[PDB]
Amino acid sequence: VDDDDKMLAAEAANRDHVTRCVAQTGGSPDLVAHTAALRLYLRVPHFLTEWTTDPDRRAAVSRALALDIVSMKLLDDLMDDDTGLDRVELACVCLRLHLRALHELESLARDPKAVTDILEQDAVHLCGGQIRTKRSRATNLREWRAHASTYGSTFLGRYGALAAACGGEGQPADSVREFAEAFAMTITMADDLTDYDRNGERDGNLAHLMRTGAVAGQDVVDLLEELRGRALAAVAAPPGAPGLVPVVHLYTDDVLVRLLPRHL
Amino acid sequence: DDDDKMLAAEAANRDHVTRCVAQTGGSPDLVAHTAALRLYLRVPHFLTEWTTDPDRRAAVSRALALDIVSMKLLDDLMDDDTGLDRVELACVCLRLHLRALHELESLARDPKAVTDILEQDAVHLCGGQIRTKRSRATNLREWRAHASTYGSTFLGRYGALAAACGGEGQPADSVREFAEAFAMTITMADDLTDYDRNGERDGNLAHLMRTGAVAGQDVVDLLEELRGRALAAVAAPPGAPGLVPVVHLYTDDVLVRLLPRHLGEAGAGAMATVKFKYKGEEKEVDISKIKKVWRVGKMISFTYDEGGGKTGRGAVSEKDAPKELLQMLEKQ
Ligand SMILES: CCCCCCCCCCO[C@@H]1O[C@H](CO)[C@@H](O[C@H]2O[C@H](CO)[C@@H](O)[C@H](O)[C@H]2O)[C@H](O)[C@H]1O
Ligand SMILES: CCCCCCCCCCO[C@@H]1O[C@H](CO)[C@@H](O[C@H]2O[C@H](CO)[C@@H](O)[C@H](O)[C@H]2O)[C@H](O)[C@H]1O
Ligand SMILES: CCCCCCCCCCO[C@@H]1O[C@H](CO)[C@@H](O[C@H]2O[C@H](CO)[C@@H](O)[C@H](O)[C@H]2O)[C@H](O)[C@H]1O
Ligand SMILES: CCCCCCCCCCO[C@@H]1O[C@H](CO)[C@@H](O[C@H]2O[C@H](CO)[C@@H](O)[C@H](O)[C@H]2O)[C@H](O)[C@H]1O
Repeated sequence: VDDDDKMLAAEAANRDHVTRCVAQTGGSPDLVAHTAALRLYLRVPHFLTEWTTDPDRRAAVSRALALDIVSMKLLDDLMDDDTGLDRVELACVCLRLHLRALHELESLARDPKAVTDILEQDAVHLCGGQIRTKRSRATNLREWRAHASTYGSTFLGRYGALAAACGGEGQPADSVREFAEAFAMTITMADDLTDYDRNGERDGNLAHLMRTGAVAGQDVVDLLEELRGRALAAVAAPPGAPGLVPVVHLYTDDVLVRLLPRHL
Repeated sequence: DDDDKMLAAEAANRDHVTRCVAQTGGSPDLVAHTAALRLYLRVPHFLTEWTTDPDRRAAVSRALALDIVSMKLLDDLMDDDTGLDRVELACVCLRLHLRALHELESLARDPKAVTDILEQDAVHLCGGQIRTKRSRATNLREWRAHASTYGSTFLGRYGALAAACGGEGQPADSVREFAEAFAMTITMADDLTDYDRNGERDGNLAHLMRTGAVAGQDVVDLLEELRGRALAAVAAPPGAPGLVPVVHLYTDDVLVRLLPRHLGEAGAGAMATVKFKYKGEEKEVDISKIKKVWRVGKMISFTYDEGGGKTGRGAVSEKDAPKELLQMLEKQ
């Protein structure tokens, strides 16, 4: 019925698609549960596919994306080697999800070629940015936003792009992406402001900068409002994706109301 | 000159790969690490041998390299023993891979060709790598099975892609039957080549053999079976004749260089023997029991070792002489 019902049912669809795949490739119970806990990553393909009208195609695209996004997160876990999962399972499963994603994605694009074009377009900016990020810590909001604009904006924006290519009409590609890129920074900040109490982890960068006073409350607030506005702007372009308006709001207020206080 | 094309191809592939790794933030370490993947940068050359256009062959050969290197980089990441930076490893892996997909698809006979191929058996490859790295094989049957995934399977996909992007006249299944045959030969070579690095202690097949759990003659047989298989696939019309010496070169390298390091005294096992009929009796003598041997026309005359000091004697037609006794002739 309501929209929260579709999101919830999409998340489930995607989680199940992902796990069937993880298990039928040899991944273990640990790994299958690991991937099933990737809550927001399994839900975001839903948002990126809001412009897609056919529900059949929407579902298909939605999960092909969940597959690749899960894959990239597995790789990120592989490089950091801190989750306690088996590196072999991690590398092998990761690769297998990605290959299924390409395949399913290309089976849905107008032009199969569009998928690799997109993934290539800024592969250097993303992988290059992922290294530099992990290399040096940022020391102010400006460095933070730049660092974040890669493992966040660039990373999620490619999927907005793919989502627009595997969806057909009723799709304004630039805007879908503009949306993915703003929403990403928002959730990135949140993830950077949440600490979940795991081994040798400590405090999110941005969180740290906030506590050292090196980054000000109002500026983080400013930023959040900039991203909110930018997201709303993108779901308004024709033909809009009105459904994302409450979503934009939900996650943005969430950081404002819930998370920020812990640091101010 | 085909050894000249080869060398030139490997340098080209090598530069393509180090431009990428460096342009993406890979450090000197890593750039140096990818430059050292010899066979991996050279093998794309053999896969494109059926390619008639030199520009296309070039492009496919170097794009195949990006991916193959990218795959080995991921394997180095799962093992975490290179001492290289995990991040850079991961990042660079993905960048090459993406470039690889883009390049291969720009040359493909069909837009779904590349992902069709990478997908066909992603499970067989991936689930297999996990099986392999989990249980050590414990006889040849097991060794051949494991090997046939990170080896035959892994490469065959590239053989298949090579044909998908090699313009016209590519006998697909053969290009690929070659990749899989040849891959296993090379995998045996790597399991028996000892590089003496951080835990790169003793190849499973090398171990197995030292443990006598695997029979030299059985390992010679397989090489021979693999050789035949590769030669046949290179013969299918329109054939890739130039790969024939390539096949022999690698197969023989294992037979002649690597095998001995692990068998030792005798490779075959069927210890050579001579059969004759001295003094009414039927006799057989080990070629290791032989002392002296000479030729008198088309007969072979010789002496051997019997009960302690006691000397034995015999003469056989050179047509009845084991290849191993005749070698003593042209040695004596
Ligand atoms: C989507 C594109 C944008 C990228 C930005 C990141 C988006 C996700 C925001 C928060 O993500 C969470 O990160 C946690 C920490 O990294 C994970 O919990 C981790 O720590 C918890 C600690 O309680 C454990 O329970 C979990 O098993 C373990 O996965 C959790 O799975 C994941 O949902
Ligand atoms: C080769 C590219 C492969 C794709 C990589 C991106 C895929 C999407 C995963 C994003 O996951 C987030 O990645 C951040 C960085 O990886 C982590 O932040 C952690 O690390 C950041 C940079 O190292 C710091 O800014 C944060 O404070 C710290 O919490 C964060 O927890 C994690 O949930
Ligand atoms: C290809 C189809 C079938 C797949 C199986 C792969 C076939 C194996 C061929 C030989 O592999 C060699 O193994 C070495 C292992 O040591 C590599 O050096 C690696 O290790 C060296 C130390 O031993 C370092 O100096 C190098 O940087 C590092 O690349 C070397 O370059 C590589 O050619
Ligand atoms: C998800 C799949 C993606 C990666 C696909 C692999 C791409 C090419 C990798 C092949 O490289 C070889 O891999 C073997 C196995 O990884 C290694 O053997 C080592 O490990 C084997 C199994 O763990 C044993 O059979 C051998 O004895 C031992 O030398 C070998 O040295 C290494 O050069």
